[PDB]
Amino acid sequence: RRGSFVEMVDNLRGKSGQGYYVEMTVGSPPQTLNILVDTGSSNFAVGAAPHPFLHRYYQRQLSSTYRDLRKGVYVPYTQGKWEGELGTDLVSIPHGPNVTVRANIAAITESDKFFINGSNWEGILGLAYAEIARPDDSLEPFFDSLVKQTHVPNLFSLQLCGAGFPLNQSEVLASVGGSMIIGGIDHSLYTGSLWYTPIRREWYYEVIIVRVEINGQDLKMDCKEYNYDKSIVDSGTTNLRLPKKVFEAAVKSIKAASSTEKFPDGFWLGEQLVCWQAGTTPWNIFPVISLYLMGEVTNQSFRITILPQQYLRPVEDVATSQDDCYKFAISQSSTGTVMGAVIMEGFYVVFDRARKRIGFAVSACHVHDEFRTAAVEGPFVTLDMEDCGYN
Amino acid sequence: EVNXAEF
Repeated sequence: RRGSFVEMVDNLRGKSGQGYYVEMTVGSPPQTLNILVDTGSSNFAVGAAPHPFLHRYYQRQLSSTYRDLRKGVYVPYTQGKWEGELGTDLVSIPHGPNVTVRANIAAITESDKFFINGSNWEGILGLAYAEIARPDDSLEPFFDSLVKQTHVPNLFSLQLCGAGFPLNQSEVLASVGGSMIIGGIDHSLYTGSLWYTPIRREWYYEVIIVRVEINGQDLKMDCKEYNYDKSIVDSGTTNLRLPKKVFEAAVKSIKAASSTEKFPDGFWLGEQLVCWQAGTTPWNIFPVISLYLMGEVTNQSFRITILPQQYLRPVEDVATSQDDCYKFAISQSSTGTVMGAVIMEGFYVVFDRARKRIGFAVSACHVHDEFRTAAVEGPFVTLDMEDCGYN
Repeated sequence: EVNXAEF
């Protein structure tokens, strides 16, 4: 029932479309920067030179504790990329554990489609493993340094909180967007039980999906297709991204379930918004979506179920009218499944690195209505789940 | 939209 990490509760701001960020300080004296929380990468980097979208940036010449690694680094993401210079410096998380650590920092000097206008963040915190760090795995990720240099338990958990309606930059600034609990699990952030799935391999936070349902109906594909090439949990990706074949089958089924209303192809491709008169969004015509994940017990699985309140992303109207509008936050992928922010907004997610597993529980801040709620349920007797993993 | 390390 009780929440025991109050200092870190509500330490995030942001929204699915622009990322969730936590305040951090780098250097001596401390330079404050807003840093996006990215479980899909492993490099800690911060803008280190002016940019149209940055209000502030890291000034190495003003930090007495700055150490130059004299080495360049380049990091490309599914969308966006940056070029930077490596070094180390002291880092702290004001609303985080009360420790300061020396960590690797890539000072971003050039970038393309990386920073977002009005996002309010100026850096990125890649929380995944060394295996995918650039230039290579010799560059210790921030979380690893943190755990090696302190007594912080080797675990962190994320409660990303979507508002369910749009927020402009000033509202994002003044609102709580969630929590990143470093070193533990805060029980006030979820309801029900935590169910855990194994981390298949420590590079991205990779998991195995063994079954997919749309309003209880089995998509009925070879489960290998669901993880075709990999399935990862990524706080830095807006959408639920699915391998091309799974995306097409899912969209067909979601269109069939919501067919009482018809939407332009642009809507299903994630490109155009759809609007309804204030308060009339027809939540009940859209289906719930269930992802079944391999359990920790042999032949056991559990499922996490989200609502259209999670996969329909609120966006501001073209004329900022009083209509309630959204974009379809499910899109195709050529690099496997990505359980992005719209999935994470339904749940409290525990990245239990020490025990190589990821925990899911219904979030205390997930958006829902009076008829349905997100769910995490189990167990289900499931067979040959490792066959679902792609090699 | 954000789509954060390559592929």
